[PDB]
Amino acid sequence: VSPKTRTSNLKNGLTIASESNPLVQTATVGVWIDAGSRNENAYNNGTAHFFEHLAFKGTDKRSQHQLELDIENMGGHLNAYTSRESTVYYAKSFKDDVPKSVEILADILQHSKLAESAIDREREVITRELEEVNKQYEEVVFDHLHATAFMNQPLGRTILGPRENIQTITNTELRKFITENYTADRMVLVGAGAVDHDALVELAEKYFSHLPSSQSPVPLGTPIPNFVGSEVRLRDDTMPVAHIAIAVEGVSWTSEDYYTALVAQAIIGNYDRAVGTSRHQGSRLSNIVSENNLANSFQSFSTSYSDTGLWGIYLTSENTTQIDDLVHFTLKEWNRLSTSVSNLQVERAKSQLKAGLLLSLDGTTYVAEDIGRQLTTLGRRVTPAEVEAKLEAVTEHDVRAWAQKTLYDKDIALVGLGPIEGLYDYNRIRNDMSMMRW
Amino acid sequence: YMGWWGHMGSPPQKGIAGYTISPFAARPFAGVVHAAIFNTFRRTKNQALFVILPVSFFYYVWTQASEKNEWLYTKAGRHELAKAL
Repeated sequence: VSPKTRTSNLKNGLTIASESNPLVQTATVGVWIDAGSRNENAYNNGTAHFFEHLAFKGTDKRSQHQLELDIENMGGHLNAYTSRESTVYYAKSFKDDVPKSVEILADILQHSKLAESAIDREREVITRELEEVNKQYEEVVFDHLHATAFMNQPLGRTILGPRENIQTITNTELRKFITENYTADRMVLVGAGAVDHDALVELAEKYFSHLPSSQSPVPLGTPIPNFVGSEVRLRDDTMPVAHIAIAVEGVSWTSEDYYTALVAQAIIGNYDRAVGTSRHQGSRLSNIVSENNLANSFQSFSTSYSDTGLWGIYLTSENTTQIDDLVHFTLKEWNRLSTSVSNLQVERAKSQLKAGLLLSLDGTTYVAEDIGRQLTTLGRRVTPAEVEAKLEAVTEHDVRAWAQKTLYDKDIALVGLGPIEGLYDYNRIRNDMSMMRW
Repeated sequence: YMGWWGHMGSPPQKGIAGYTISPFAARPFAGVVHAAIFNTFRRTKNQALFVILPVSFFYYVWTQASEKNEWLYTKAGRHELAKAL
């Protein structure tokens, strides 16, 4: 039984949330923000990611060099990432270096210079990032997947933004973005590891008290996406491995079917030929794929956003003449979530998930990430007892009913990259979303 | 000269991104009225000579031949028929 997550607020509406672990000597403090690329329009798309670069380029007090030195002297590191719906800035340090790290984070968020000289310098760095993501195939596949599934909608945009915007982002629009979005009612100060809650609340009162509040404070994790069944093919015969993602519209964080979608995802599960145990996994798709050498790997996913999600699978394969079999067998396993699953698969997946949801949190950064994610998506940290009860509530009838309305005979978004000549056209893929025998 | 899926015999393809949408997401008859009128007119206009010239020529040849044949087997065509045989 893990220690209780303590939660306090300031007057501006900044949440402070902490989970102490007296067995570790490091601490992760940081700021989770309920804001990301999805808050940009088409003209300033790329701003949030641009800011993340400039946040480390110097503040009104410390210059770029002083900032570098200050963190080096702390002993730990700082890290940041911007996603579609969430931005994070955190600092891992020693137990007693926590007040320094809170002070540095408060500085780079509130008091960053955003000097025209630095904007102009990063404008080239970010331009080079556009031509080097090209190598991270999983990311290429998932960014095309969002672009097509949410065609011409904010969730469909990339985080980097178009080349055109990178050349035209000004310090004005950067400042406007962080003034509109980085407000106290959208922010959570999180501490995990060797942190005292009462100490962290004091540090928040010292550094984050002059944060603007938004005019209309909605609750944390408050959002209309119209999924497009569609396909992107990026054939490249010179690549040896095909990367394929298939997804349907999934569930939001606060859906009533959130746990049902996780259980369904665990029934298919993951596979990787490089792991020794993977040939012995219980999943039917795992057995088909391993016995027939259809794939190097597959990874089921159920990605959630505030108002939508994507549920699907990501496959990698060198077997270029049997891509058709791989896709066929995968979608016939999805069909069985509608037609065939019983208490056998459901109770096995529940067993595996009851542990999996706890196992994931195995270090201070994972704990901080869990507190921050849950506070910015649900407005509260959900206790493991509540999670165990929501999983236990999932029956085989729930899984069948969910799959029948979410998967069965539904449109998919499909992305293929690499030697995908053997991937059939959209209709033949989408025809495997149902079974004529049922 | 033809392989099969996965090794069809194409030269290596690279650099083309292809996009499409589901049959359920699309209007199958989008732009049908424009197509039926303007597209068919364009396609027909561009091929009309290749049909009209041979058809009109061979119809004229037939018409002349059939009218002469008919005339030769009337009373008026007696003499010309006698010579023709």
